[PDB]
Amino acid sequence: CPERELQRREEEANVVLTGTVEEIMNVDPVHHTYSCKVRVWRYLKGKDIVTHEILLDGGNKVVIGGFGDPLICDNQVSTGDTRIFFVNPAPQYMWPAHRNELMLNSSLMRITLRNLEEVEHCVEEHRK
Repeated sequence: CPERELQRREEEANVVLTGTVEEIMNVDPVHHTYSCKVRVWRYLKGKDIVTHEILLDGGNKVVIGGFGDPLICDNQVSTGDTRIFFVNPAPQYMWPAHRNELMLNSSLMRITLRNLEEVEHCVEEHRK
């Protein structure tokens, strides 16, 4: 499965965060996708966006849908998994199915210093 260059992935994602998958949510029969409740650790990008467009659960939990999407290479998660999430707020025309949800935009990434550093780097450059 081919994935896009990290630079384009950072581009097509207004929000990049890190967190833990606490629970698997319901399935989306229409798109053959599922959602999960995630406990956010830190935002690598788009924190302001999530603050003004998402109603948070317990102030540190978000729901991310889009898991299982065939077009995304690394797209599976289990309870307890920790990853870097490249996401976008759920668009209007996807309500109320995915209202108040972040949708996976690209492949999940493992938590390692290399990854954290590389992503911050691209978030840093592009931000100029």
